[PDB]
Amino acid sequence: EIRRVPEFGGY
Amino acid sequence: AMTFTRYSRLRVIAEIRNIVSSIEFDRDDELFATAGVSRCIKVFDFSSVVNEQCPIVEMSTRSKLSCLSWNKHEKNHIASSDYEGIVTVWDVTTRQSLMEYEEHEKRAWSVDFSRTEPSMLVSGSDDCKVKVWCTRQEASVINIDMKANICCVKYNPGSSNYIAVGSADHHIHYYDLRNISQPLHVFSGHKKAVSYVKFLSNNELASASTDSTLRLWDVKDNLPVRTFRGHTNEKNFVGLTVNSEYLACGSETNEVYVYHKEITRPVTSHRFGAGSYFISAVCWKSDSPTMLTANSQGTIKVLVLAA
Repeated sequence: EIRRVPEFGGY
Repeated sequence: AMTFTRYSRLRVIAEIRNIVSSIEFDRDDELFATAGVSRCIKVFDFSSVVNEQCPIVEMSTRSKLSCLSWNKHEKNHIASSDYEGIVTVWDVTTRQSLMEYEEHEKRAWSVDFSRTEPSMLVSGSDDCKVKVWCTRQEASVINIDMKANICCVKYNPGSSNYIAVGSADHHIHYYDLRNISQPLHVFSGHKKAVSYVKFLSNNELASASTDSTLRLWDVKDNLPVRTFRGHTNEKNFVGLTVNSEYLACGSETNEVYVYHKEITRPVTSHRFGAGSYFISAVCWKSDSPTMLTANSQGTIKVLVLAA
């Protein structure tokens, strides 16, 4: 989990 | 230009038997360093590793490390980015932290020392900022406020005026640091966060994404070039390394993959060797067929492309 790539879905 | 016909496999030439988040060669490809969750930057002698397995330097850190970048002029200096957001420049001979840059407010995923202006380094963070630093100044020199988490920042190898920024917004933002009001170009094509960006040359940029692709881009004329497929990367930072001809990346199948830049499917792959492990870091030895690799168990292998 520590090397999970961030996901972004905002503005 | 086209050496791929020489190769069908990766041979293991050495193995050092947790996660290694980063593995990188020094300026002369003589030493390499590893770092990750264990809060310890370890420096190994490459020739010793191939001929023999104890590090020659171990530097304890305050936080897990995400990335290392060696200085391209000061042989003994190496930067790290950590999960507290701190960007540190270390001297591996004295073991001292020379600079501790603390402006990021969240984990910093990436740091990169410029090849051509070697006192300059750039970092990117979950705080959505890119920060450019100079080793002679305590405060950041440039700050770019972006809209999304920054996973990777890399200087162009020929000029410290250009950086590629891999963003969680799925795009690569290519900036001229002389005018940061708008990027020079934003490269769309990935369907998920862009986890790594690396240059093959002054004009050729590669990227990796959690859409299970690598992509090649032309930053002279701002064009998409090629998409590479075969590996599995839907979740994790699995590593990307490129040279003049080849791209290599990890996989969530615990396999290393190698692509020639002209061919969309792998030239070869290697299973690291029950468990769900992933390759976590890769680094070519410059333009040679030799590569460093590491995985989420902490195993390090030196691999070489071979007939």
